[PDB]
Amino acid sequence: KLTFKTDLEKLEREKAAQIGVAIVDPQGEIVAGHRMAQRFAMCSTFKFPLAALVFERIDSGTERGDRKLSYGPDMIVEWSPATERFLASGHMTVLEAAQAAVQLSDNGATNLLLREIGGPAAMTQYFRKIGDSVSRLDRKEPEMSDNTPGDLRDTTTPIAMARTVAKVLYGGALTSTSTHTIERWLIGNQTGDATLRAGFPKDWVVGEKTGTCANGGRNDIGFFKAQERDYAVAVYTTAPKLSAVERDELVASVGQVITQLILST
Repeated sequence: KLTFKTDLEKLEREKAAQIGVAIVDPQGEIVAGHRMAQRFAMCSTFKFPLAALVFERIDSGTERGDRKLSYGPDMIVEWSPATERFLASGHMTVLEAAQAAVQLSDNGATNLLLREIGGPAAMTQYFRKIGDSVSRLDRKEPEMSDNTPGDLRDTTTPIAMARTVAKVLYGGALTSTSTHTIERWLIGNQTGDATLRAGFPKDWVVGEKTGTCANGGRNDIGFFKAQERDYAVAVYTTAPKLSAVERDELVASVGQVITQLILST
């Protein structure tokens, strides 16, 4: 954990990167952190809290999972693989869109959900509702992923986001059924094979949501269960000089550093 700190600092120095990490227990108590209260662009990681918001609405009855959301080609933006496939049919359901947002990082599907829930202002309100006074969504995709240096729009901190993850997965933010559904979606995420979970032991149960932003942002948030011990984790990195593959490797390396800490107990 001094090794944790110094191993992360070594990665930072050698990769010309900044690494923000928070690990918390199911009740949000701090296990470890590095630059844990530095703001970083959320990028696509917000799609996980967005899905949680959607499930809260399903749980309350203010939304219905199989409700059909109609759209045209205007909703197709960069990286909308599922939305493009469903375009001719003319709709995606609330649940289809949410699953695509989480597991494919589909931007069109994300924006479709934003259209339905009240836009960035409503996403921010949900963060506040679940005790997160830090995370903020200001824009839709892909512009929210601009990550202009210094911009506080569309940011979170590792500790705020890790606590948000814990509240959603362990802190009773959702019904047991909705919690299980979102957990399984995270485990089945299609975009994270080379990032955090690549650095964790293969018997840990891991689910996560990645992000990639301009100006070198590469992020991964979620949970892991090391045997019987449950943790929430948020990793945000900025590495402008690395290639895309090297950024993946950086996050996997952070996964290893996390593992080394966790295994020591």
